Amino acid sequence: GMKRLTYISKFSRPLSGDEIEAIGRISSQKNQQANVTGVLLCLDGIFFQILEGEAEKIDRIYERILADERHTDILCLKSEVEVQERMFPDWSMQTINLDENTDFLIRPIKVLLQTLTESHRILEKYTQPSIFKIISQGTNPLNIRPKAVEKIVFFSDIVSFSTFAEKLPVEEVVSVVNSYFSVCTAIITRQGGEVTKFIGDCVMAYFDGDCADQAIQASLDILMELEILRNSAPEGSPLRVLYSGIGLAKGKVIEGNIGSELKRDYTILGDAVNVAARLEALTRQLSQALVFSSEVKNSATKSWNFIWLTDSELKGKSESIDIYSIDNEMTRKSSGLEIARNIGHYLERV
Amino acid sequence: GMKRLTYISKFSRPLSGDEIEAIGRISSQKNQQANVTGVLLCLDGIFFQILEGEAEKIDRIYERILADERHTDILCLKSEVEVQERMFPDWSMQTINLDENTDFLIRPIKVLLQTLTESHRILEKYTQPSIFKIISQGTNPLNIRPKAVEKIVFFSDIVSFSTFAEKLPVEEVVSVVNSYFSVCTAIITRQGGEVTKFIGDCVMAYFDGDCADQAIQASLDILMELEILRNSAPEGSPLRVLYSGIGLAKGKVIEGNIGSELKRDYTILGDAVNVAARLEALTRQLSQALVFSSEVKNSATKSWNFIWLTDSELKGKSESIDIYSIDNEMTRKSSGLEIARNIGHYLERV
Ligand SMILES: [Ca+2]
Ligand SMILES: [Ca+2]
Ligand SMILES: [Ca+2]
Ligand SMILES: [Ca+2]
Repeated sequence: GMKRLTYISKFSRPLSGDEIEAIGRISSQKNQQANVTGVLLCLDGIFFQILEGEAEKIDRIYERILADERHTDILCLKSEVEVQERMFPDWSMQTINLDENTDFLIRPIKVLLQTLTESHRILEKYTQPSIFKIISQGTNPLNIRPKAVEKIVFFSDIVSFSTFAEKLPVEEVVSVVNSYFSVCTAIITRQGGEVTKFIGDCVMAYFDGDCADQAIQASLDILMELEILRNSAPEGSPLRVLYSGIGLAKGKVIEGNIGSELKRDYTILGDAVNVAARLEALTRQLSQALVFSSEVKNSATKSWNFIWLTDSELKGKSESIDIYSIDNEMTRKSSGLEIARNIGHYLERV
Repeated sequence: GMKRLTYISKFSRPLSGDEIEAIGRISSQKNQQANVTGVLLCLDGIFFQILEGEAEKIDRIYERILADERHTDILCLKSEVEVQERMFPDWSMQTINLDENTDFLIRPIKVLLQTLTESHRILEKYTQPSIFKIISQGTNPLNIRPKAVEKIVFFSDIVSFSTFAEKLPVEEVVSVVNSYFSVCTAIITRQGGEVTKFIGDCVMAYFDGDCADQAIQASLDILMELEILRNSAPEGSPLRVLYSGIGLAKGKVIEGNIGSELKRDYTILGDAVNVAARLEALTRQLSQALVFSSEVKNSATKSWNFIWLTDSELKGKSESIDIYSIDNEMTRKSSGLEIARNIGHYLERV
């Protein structure tokens, strides 16, 4: 089957018109040998490209394009499969430098192209990268049919977050929560999970149902990085009292086109509110930064140093489930209200 | 100051080239009298327009444009204020029909324009309309500086939602939650609130801190509409046992550029998880579909038929706060586990 990809990217360093022209001419030479066609346009440090050809050949080229150091922030806008005919059959690669174009009608089109692209980049920061993953795979996220899938669900939150808001100027609270969300998001993504939303100071994330080992490793890595962050912050920095609790459970999530037609999403976990609230109660109650359910513990395959802590209920059922953690130096902590009082005393004096 | 707006819209019915041409020529005549300039382009049932001129005159015209029946789904991509010079000084309105354009270089630009617009429309369904409101006001949402603002916070959820997932095929669960999210979102928006996110089956929304009357009215209207929905559904429909609980509180939210640089948002309510969980516990415990805190009750100005129900704690503080509802026929209900067992019995038999 024929495939056609459309993407936009950004110059990761200044490029001259001659340098853009050579990319186009060399792209033409290579695509001709691959029986691939398309068009490359540049405008004010933005690349736009459409590539079409045999799916296997398209992916090889796009893999190479992704790796090219000369541009960054590569976003696939559209991925067509089973394409019946080419849009650009005589263009192995046609290059159109819009900066140099001065045609009468193209001038307002350039302004609109630029504006649509900048707008699109704004929106990209405010949507989940999993919708773009669906898009890069050749499927409209609005067309996903409903599916029940078991996931590992990750909930973390900030210990005594209300103390920050009460004791610090608002710009500094934002700075702390951003440092927290950044640490969590980078590690979860590194470990193959995906952040689905922030609920206040709570980070909610999914791992595949068979990836409990990765969810546990992500949790430990987050705790390790927050300890390093606390230790290494400037004197008097609020980050010195940034602590997290983390809870893991398994949940039956539903994938689909979900929402209000006004607002949509790709996933729903029923009673996420209550699982998060119950996990937060356990991390506070147990003086344990990481807690997870029996289902998570027994889905893991690696030889984690598991420790049984208590029974709780997470789902609002009457089923009493075993709560576990990892026993290592990091999780071997003493208290509770002492943590709360410590944070407030410290933040009062900075 | 000069203002420049850029927007895209959709034909709400087929329009010929002659009809598009007349719009352009009449727009030119009117804009010349207003000392307004810009460009109008059409492509495959999409309008693009840039308008520039004196801010007061621009808004008058754009108000009229918004009301024009001949297009729909009008989205302002960019709003510039204090503009130093015009982009289109000699174009009172220049009209560019791209469907009819066959120029060699414009052909791939049209495909890219179309693809960027369709992509942008996808992303629009998966972002909050409050980011577009920020954009239409002339401010980059990534540039908002941190602010603490008191809001009325709305949390609703679906009674016994886990029973739906357990008893119905997944496509039918999605259908029910979508019907629920649609009812909530339309009424909250009608009442001047905004939905900020779905947390599982929980709808989270904000009203301005002085709009408690609107939040209460929205809650009552939702309950009224769900009763009508239950009564009027087809025989054996799952919607017959769709019930909601609703909780209102006041919260100190923080507006700003918040998130992970990967993922961003414009607002954070610390401990939203716990306020939602505690409000849900109260609607279950009180057999009352609507509960709200003393702060909400005393922020209201209208003469609601308030009834005191109980004390609870919502914030995780030690402060015991009065919980109120509205005493009318709709909220005068009997039970608890009876509601849970009813839903399951009904859904088992359809
Ligand atoms: Ca918290
Ligand atoms: Ca047990
Ligand atoms: Ca619920
Ligand atoms: Ca009391």
